[PDB]
Amino acid sequence: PYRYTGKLRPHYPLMPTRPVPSYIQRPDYADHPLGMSESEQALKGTSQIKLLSSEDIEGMRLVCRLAREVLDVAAGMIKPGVTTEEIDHAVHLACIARNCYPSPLNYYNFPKSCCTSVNEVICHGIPDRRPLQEGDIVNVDITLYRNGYHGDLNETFFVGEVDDGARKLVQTTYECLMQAIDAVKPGVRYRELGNIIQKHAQANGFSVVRSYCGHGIHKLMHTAPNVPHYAKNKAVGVMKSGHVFTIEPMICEGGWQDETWPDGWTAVTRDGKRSAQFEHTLLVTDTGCEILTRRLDSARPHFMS
Ligand SMILES: CO[C@@H]1C(=O)CC[C@@](C)(O)[C@@]1(O)[C@@]1(C)O[C@@H]1CC=C(C)C
Ligand SMILES: [Co+2]
Ligand SMILES: [Co+2]
Ligand SMILES: [Co+2]
Ligand SMILES: [K+]
Repeated sequence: PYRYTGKLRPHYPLMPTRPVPSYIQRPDYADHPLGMSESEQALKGTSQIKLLSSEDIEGMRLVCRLAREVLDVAAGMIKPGVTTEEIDHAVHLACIARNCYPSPLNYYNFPKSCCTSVNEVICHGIPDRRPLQEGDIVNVDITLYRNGYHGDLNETFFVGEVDDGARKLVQTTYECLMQAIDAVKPGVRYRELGNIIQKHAQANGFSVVRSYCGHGIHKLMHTAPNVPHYAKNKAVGVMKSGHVFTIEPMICEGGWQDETWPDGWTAVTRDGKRSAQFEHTLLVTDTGCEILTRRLDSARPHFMS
């Protein structure tokens, strides 16, 4: 019998799977019975990092801007009483309204159109019938697919008033991300970002999840490079102009250890304490990076409003 690590439980049944009208272009895994991607299988095992063409950069700018618009739709719905399923429904419609496919939907049979990660959920939480509670923290992770390209971002949000521990965890996590982004430029080793993130997390009494990493993204949802967020990692590769990847630190109040729910997706702290995450998709430029998933109409993430 599965022993839950914290207070959270899945709230079933799920509403029937939401359809995407056929005029929306679909990634290859959308119609695979196990949600496997033939294009991913063909590239599996590569450590070759794509140098994006100008056409690819235009494709990544567009899908990442639309992904930010969809996260912003989700951010507007965060309040006590709203279920994660209701947020996912709004996200699904917002994706379709922008002629995008919701990348998570049927990815290895993932059942929903975004990931909603409350409290002790590290990542990949499945939207369900649980209403958000005053005091919760919730990550919404949006991945969209447009014209052959995926874009990926996430923010952690407060549900009503939260305690000082929630404030410190979310603020430190956001700082970890911005300190890592600020280091991105040609010639920096991908393994260096984890030293920066862990140094800031540890300084604030938090741990860094080891089982999940930032990743290459463009024609595949994940590919080279692998970008760990913890110190002294063995990530292979050196940043060059035209590289596109995510940085998405998952930081925990307690220990770093994770386990998975019987659903096969929900990653939780083994100790049941809270975890927060922020994510941007980055394009390395000749001298810095472009934050493809940046908020355009505000300097700050939603939790600071
Ligand atoms: C590199 O992996 C990724 C990782 O470590 C960070 C967290 C995820 C969710 O992005 C990841 O786990 C993905 C890409 O494998 C997961 C499949 C994606 C969805 C939306 C279900
Ligand atoms: Co993501
Ligand atoms: Co990601
Ligand atoms: Co995969
Ligand atoms: K969380």
